[PDB]
Amino acid sequence: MSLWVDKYRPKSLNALSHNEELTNFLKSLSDQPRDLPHLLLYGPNGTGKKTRCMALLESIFGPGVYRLKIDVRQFVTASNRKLELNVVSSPYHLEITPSDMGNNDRIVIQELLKEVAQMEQVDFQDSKDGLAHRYKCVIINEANSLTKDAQAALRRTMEKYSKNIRLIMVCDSMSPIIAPIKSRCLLIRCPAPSDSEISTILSDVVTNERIQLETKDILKRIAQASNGNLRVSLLMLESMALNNELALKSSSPIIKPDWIIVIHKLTRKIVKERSVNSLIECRAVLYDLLAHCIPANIILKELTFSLLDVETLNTTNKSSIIEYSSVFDERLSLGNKAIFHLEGFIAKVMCCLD
Amino acid sequence: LQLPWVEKYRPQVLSDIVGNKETIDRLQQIAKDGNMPHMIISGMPGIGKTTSVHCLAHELLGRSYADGVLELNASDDRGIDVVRNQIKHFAQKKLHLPPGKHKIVILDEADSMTAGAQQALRRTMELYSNSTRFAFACNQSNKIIEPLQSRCAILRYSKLSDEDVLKRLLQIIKLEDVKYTNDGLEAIIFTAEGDMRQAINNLQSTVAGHGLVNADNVFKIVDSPHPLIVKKMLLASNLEDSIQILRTDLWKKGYSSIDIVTTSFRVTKNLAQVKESVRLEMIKEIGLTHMRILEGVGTYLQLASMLAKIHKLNN
Amino acid sequence: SKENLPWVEKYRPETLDEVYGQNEVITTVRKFVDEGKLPHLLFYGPPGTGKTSTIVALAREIYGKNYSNMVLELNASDDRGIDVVRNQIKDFASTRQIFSKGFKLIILDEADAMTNAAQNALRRVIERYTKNTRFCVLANYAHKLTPALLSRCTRFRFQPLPQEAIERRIANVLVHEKLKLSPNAEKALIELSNGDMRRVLNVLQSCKATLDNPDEDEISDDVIYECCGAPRPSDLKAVLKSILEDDWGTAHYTLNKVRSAKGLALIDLIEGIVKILEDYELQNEETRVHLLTKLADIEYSISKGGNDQIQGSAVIGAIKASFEN
Amino acid sequence: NNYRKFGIDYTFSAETIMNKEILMHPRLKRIKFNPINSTLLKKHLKFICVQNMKMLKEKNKWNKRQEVIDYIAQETGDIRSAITTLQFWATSSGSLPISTRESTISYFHAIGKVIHGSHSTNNDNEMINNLFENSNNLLSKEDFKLGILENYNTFNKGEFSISDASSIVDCLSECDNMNGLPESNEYGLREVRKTFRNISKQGHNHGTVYFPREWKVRKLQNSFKVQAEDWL
DNA sequence: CGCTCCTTCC
DNA sequence: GGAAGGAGCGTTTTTTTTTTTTTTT
Ligand SMILES: Nc1ncnc2c1ncn2[C@@H]1O[C@H](COP(=O)(O)OP(=O)(O)OP(O)(O)=S)[C@@H](O)[C@H]1O
Ligand SMILES: Nc1ncnc2c1ncn2[C@@H]1O[C@H](COP(=O)(O)OP(=O)(O)OP(O)(O)=S)[C@@H](O)[C@H]1O
Ligand SMILES: Nc1ncnc2c1ncn2[C@@H]1O[C@H](COP(=O)(O)OP(=O)(O)O)[C@@H](O)[C@H]1O
Ligand SMILES: [Mg+2]
Ligand SMILES: [Mg+2]
Repeated sequence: MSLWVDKYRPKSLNALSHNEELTNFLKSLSDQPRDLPHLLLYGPNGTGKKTRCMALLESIFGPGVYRLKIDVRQFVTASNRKLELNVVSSPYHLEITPSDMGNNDRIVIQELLKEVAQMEQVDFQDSKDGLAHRYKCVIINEANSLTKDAQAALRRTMEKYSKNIRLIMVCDSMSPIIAPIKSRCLLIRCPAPSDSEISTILSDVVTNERIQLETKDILKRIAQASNGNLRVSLLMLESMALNNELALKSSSPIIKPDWIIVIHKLTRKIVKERSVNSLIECRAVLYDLLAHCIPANIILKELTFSLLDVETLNTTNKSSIIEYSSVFDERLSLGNKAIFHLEGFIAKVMCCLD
Repeated sequence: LQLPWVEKYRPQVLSDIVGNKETIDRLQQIAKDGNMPHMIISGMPGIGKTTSVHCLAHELLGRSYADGVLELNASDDRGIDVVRNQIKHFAQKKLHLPPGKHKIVILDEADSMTAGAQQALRRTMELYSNSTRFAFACNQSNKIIEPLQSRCAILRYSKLSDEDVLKRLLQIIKLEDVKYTNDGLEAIIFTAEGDMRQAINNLQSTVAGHGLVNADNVFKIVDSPHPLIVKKMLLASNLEDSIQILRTDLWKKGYSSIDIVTTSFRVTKNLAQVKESVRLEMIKEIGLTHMRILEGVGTYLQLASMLAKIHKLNN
Repeated sequence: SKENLPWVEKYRPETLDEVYGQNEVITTVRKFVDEGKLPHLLFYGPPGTGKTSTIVALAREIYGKNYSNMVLELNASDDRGIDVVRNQIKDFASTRQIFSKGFKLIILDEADAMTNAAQNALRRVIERYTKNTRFCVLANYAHKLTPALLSRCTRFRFQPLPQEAIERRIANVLVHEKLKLSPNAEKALIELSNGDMRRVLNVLQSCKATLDNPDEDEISDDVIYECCGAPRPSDLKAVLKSILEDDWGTAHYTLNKVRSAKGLALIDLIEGIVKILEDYELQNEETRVHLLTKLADIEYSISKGGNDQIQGSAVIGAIKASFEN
Repeated sequence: NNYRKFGIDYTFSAETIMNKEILMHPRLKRIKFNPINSTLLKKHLKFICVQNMKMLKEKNKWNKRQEVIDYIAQETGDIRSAITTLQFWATSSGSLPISTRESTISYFHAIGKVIHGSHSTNNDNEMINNLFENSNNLLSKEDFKLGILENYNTFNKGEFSISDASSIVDCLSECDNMNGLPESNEYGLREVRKTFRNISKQGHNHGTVYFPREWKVRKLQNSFKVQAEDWL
C-alpha cells in the first residue's frame, strides 16, 4: 500500500494534532476567505507545511482539492531550447515547482503563471442568474530556490491580478526571499513538532498497524534521531518495523539516511588524519555525495554540525570551524561551482585541527 | 576642402616610412628583388603596417597595381563564400607580370576573418602559391590559425622611437611651414606614446588651435596619457599622495571609474619593481573593486578604498 | 511647443556660443570649421557635459539649418551591428553630398555600446572615405573603444562643468523663467550638481514646481534640500560631532533623530560625512585606511538593501574604531 | 564575430569534428603525429643549406648557417615553417630577428607550467603574462581552474604542508566568486605559481596529472534525475 | 612540464 | 655504459543574452 507518510496524512484542519495555535490561525484565515491575502509559510523541512496548506485549501473548497492530476507544460527558450515542467492541478488549485527549471524558472513565472493570473475564472451559476467568479489558488513549492529574476517577475503579477489569483508559497528559510516578495505576503511561521507529539503520532501509527512495541522509548529515540522531521520519523519507523518482522525492540538499530552516515565517516576521517592525501580522499567522498544530487549547502551544513559534535575537539577548534563554515557558506551562495568551496572548507578545517 | 594631415601626408614610398629600420630595409629589398613570399605583418596601431604593405605592393607591381592587387579588409564581405568565389577567381587569373612578380592578395585586419574562411584559405594558398602571394596585416599574430602561419614569413613591427617620430614631424612641419618650439615637439612625442597617427593628429590640432606648438599650448588640448598617471598613483609611497593624484588628475578631469580600474589592472600587470606576492594581491583588490563597479557602485569612495587596500598590501 | 518640454531639453544649446565650460574644445572646433579642416573627432566625457549638444551645434554651424540632410546620426537606440556598418554607414560615407556641400558627417553617439566587430569594420571605412566624410564618436567609457578606433580619432575631453559656467547658465535660465534664486541656494545647487548640467536643470525645475507663488517667491537652499530630500550641511556636521565626541547611546539617538526629522537616507549621510572627512587633517594614516575600507563596505552592502538600523550602527562603530587608532 | 562557446569553435580537432561512435568504431584506426624532432629538422635544414651552398657562400652567411639552424630546430617542429624561415633569413642581405610561427601549448603543458614553472623563463610575471596573452582561450575556460584544483596535489606526490594546499584552495574559492573576470584567473594562477615556487626543491618526485572528473559527476546527476522522475 | 619506459649516439 | 634524446602518457565538452555566420530558399 501507500507509505505510512502518505497513508495517515491528515486531510482536514480539524484532523491536525500538533501546533494547535497554528491550526487556530489557519481556521481563522478560512472564516472569510474572500479577502484572503497571499500567503508565505516558512519553517523547517518536513514539519507539515504542505499538509497544512492542503488542509486550508480543503476547508476553503472541500475534499476535491485532494483529487490531483499531472500535466506537462512545454516551454521554449530564446536559443530554441525546448524543455518541460510538471503542473499538478486540482479542480480548485494548481501546484508548481519552478525551481525544477533552474535558471529558467523565471520563464515559468513570465509565461505560465502570468497567463493563469490573466485568465479570469467564471462559471454559469447553477441556481442564480448571471456568471460567478472565483479566484484561482496557486502553490509554489520550494519558493526560496527561485532566482531573483523570477521573484521580481512575481511582484506585479501578484499585485495587479489579485482578483483572479492568490499565491501560497512554501519555504524552509526566508533568507533567499527578496524583500519585495516578503512585503507582498502574509508570513506564517510553521514550528516543528515536539518530541512528545512525534512520539504520539508514531504510537498511533503503531497501533493502527498492529506492530508490537516493547516500550515507548523506541519512539522517543526515533523522534530524537529525526531531529524534528516527522516525515523522516515515519520513514524510519516503517523501515525498522519491516526489518524487524513488525516487532520493534530496544536493540533494534535506528536507520538513518545513508549520506548522513557517509558524512559522519568523512568527519571521523578528517579528525583522525590531516594531510594532502586525506584531503584528496575527502574530495572523492564529496564528489560521490554530489553525484547523488545532494545540495552543496546541505552537505556543508551536515559536515559542519557533524564536526562540531566531536568530543576531542576544543573550543578554539569549534570556533574556527564555525567561522570557516559561515565564510564558505557565503562563498557557496555567491559561487558557481561548489567543489571549490567544500574543498576549501575541509582544507581550512584540516589546517586548524593540525 | 583640405585633407587632415594624417591622410594628406601618408607616405607613398617605402623610403618615407620611419621606424623599424631593419624591417623597412628588408621590405625594400623584397620590393627591388621581386620574389615576395607569403607574409604576416603584426604590430600595434598606427606604426605603418598598412602603409608598408600598400607601398610594397605598389612598387612591386608598377603600372599593374590595379589588375594585380586584390585588397580586402574587415569592412568588406570576407566570409567563406568570398574565399570560395572572389579570392579563388583572382588567384586563378592568368596575368602576365615581369619576371619574379606575383599577384598580391592584401588581407588587412586578417585577424577578424572567420574560422571557416581561414580554413578555406589553406587550399587556396596550397594551389595558387605559384602565381599569387598573400600579405596578412594584423595586430595579434596569434589570431591567424597555425596552418596559415606555417606558410608565411612573420614580421613584427616595434613601437616607434622618439627620434623617428621627431624626424617625420620635422619633415611634416617643413612641408607645412609650421612655427614651433622644441618643448612643443617633445610634448607631442610624449603624448603620442609611440603612435604616429595620434602624433600627427595632435600636431594638426595644436597648429590649428594656436599656430605655435609650445608645451603649454600642446597641453591645452592634448592630455598626458592616463596610464602613466595611474602608474604614478599606484607607485605613490603615501596613501595621501595616491588619493590626491586620483582626485585631481583623474576624477576631477572626468575619467570614468571603470576606465580607471581597467587601466589600473593593465598597469599593475607590468609593474616590474613590485614583488610577485604584492602584485597578485593588488590584482585581487583591483578585481574586487571592478566587480563592485560593474554592479553599479562606481563611486570615488570605492576607488579610494581600493587605493587604501593597495597601500596596506605595500606595508 | 518648447514650453511643454522638460527644462533639460528646453534649454539645449542651439549654437556653439551657448555651450559653456568647454572653452578650449569649443574654440578649436569653431576655428576648424572656420578653416574647413575638420578631422575625425572623439568626444570623451562624463554624463551631461555637452558632447551631444556640442556636436549637433557644430553640425548646424557647418550645414546651417539643413544639417539633417547631410548628417547621419546613429546612437545606442539603433542597431549598429557589423551588417549595419557594412551596408548603411558604408553606403552613406561612399556617396556624394546632396548639393556638393563640402564633406558629409557621420555621428556615432554612445559608440562605447558598439560591438568589437562593428568597431573593427569601421576602421577602413573611416580611413578610405576621409576625403568625402568625417566621423564623430562620443563616449563616456574609453575602455569599450578598440585601440585602432582611438588611434584614428582626434581626442577631446569634456571636463566636469566648472562653477562659473554653471552660474552663467543658471542666470540665463533665471532670466528666461520668472524665477529668483538665492546665493546660498545657487551654491548648494552647484555643490550637488557634480559638474552635470542635467541635474542642475532638473532640480531647478522641481524647485520652481515647489514654489507656491513662483511669480514672487524666491528659491532658498531649504527649498532645494526639500526637493532633493538631501541632508543639510548642519545635519552632517552634528552627526559627525556626535559620533566623534558623544557616547554610543547619544550618537545612536542623534543619528536616529536627524534621520527621522526629514526622512533622510543613510547613503546621503555617508557620502556627506566622507566628503567632510576627506578634508580632515589626520596625524595617523591607518585611520584613513580603516575609514575608507569600512565605509566602502557599508556603501556596497547598502546598495543591495539590508537592515537600515544595523547599517547605521555599523557606520557609527566604524568611524569610532577608525578614530580610536 | 563568433561569440559562440561550442566545442568546435574553441578547438579544431578530431574529437570536435568526429563523434565518439566514429572514433571508437572497430573499423577506424587512429594514429597521432608529433612535432618533428630536432634531429630530423636539423638534418633537413643542413641538406637544404648544402643544396644552396653557392649563394650562401657568395652572401657570406654560409659560415653562420649552423648558428641559425640550431636556433630554428630549437624554435619549432614545423618543417614548412622552418624551411620558410631559413629561406627568409638566407635571402636577406641584412640582419633581422629570426622568428617562426607561434605554437600553442596543450592543456597539461599549461597545467605543468602553472604548477612547476618554465625552464626558459625564470620570471614568473613574464611567464604568466605570456601565457595569458598567447593562451587566453585555454586559460579562460572554467575547466582550467578545475584541473589546477584537482592536480595541485601532484606536487611532490602530495608531500607538502597542508597550509600551502589550504592557501591554494582558498584562493581558487575566492576566484570562483569573481564572476569570471580576467583578474580572477590572473590572481589564481599567480597564487598557485608563487606558492609552488616558495617550496620548490631539487629533491622532489612528482605525481601524474589527470583531467578533472566533473563530467562524470554531471552524467551521474543526469542519471539520478531520470531515475527520480521515474520514481515520481 | 614531469614521469615513464623504448632507441640512438659516442 | 653511460649519457642524451625521443616517444607516449596525462581528456572532455551547451545554454543567459546577444550577436554573427552559414545555408537553403
Ligand atoms: N612609420 C611611419 N612613418 C610615417 N608615417 C607613419 C608611420 N606610421 C604611421 N604613419 C602615419 O599614420 C598613418 C596611418 O598609418 P597606418 O599604416 O595605416 O597605421 P597602421 O600601422 O596600419 O595601424 P592599424 O593596424 O591599421 S590600426 C599613415 O598614413 C601616416 O600618415
Ligand atoms: N556645456 C553645456 N552648456 C550648456 N548646457 C549644457 C552643457 N552640457 C550640458 N548641458 C545641458 O544638459 C543637456 C544635456 O546635454 P548633453 O550634451 O546631451 O549631455 P551629454 O554630454 O551628451 O552626456 P551623455 O554622454 O549623453 S550621458 C543639454 O540639453 C543642456 O540643457
Ligand atoms: N498533524 C499531523 N499528524 C500526522 N502527521 C502529520 C501531521 N503533520 C504533518 N504530518 C506528516 O508529515 C509528513 C510531511 O509533511 P509535509 O507537509 O510534506 O512537510 P513539509 O512542511 O516539508 O512540506 C506528511 O507525510 C504527514 O503525514
Ligand atoms: Mg592598418
Ligand atoms: Mg549625449
